[PDB]
Amino acid sequence: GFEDGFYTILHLAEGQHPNSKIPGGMYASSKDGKDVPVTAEPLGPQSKIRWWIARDPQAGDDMYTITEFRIDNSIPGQWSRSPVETEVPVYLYDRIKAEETGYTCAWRIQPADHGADGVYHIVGNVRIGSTDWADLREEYGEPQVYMKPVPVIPNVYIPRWFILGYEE
Repeated sequence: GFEDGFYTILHLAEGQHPNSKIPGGMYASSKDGKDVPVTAEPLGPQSKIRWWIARDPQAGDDMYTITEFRIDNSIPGQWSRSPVETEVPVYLYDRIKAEETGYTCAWRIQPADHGADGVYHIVGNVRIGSTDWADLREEYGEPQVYMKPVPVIPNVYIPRWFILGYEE
């Protein structure tokens, strides 16, 4: 499946062209740091929008971790969420914080029912009749990655992202 690597993760609104030229694309970002929700920002010389995504075999089949890039000597945080609640933020937690809170850091990264290459859903909790999908909302005047519950029925737009690796 999905290859381990160093990626950018671009939020895609319905109808948005992944390769679009109009500015404004918002990428998931670690700029707010550990212990708070993951936010988003556009391209810039001081952006923090690269993530190391790797398979985590111990978490199960097809599961991955999504870990921030750092240049210091601290343990990097990872996308983390409640394994029971929906409509909650995705937090950037290191493993000791994730263990303390009981949060899960395991994600599925599944290609959209035929959408373009690079277009994926980032899947959280799956329940009968409703699955949580990572998406972007505005909270307190700022972008925030969070878990949106959406039933998998015809015509509804399931949240997705354009995930591009380091090399073309």
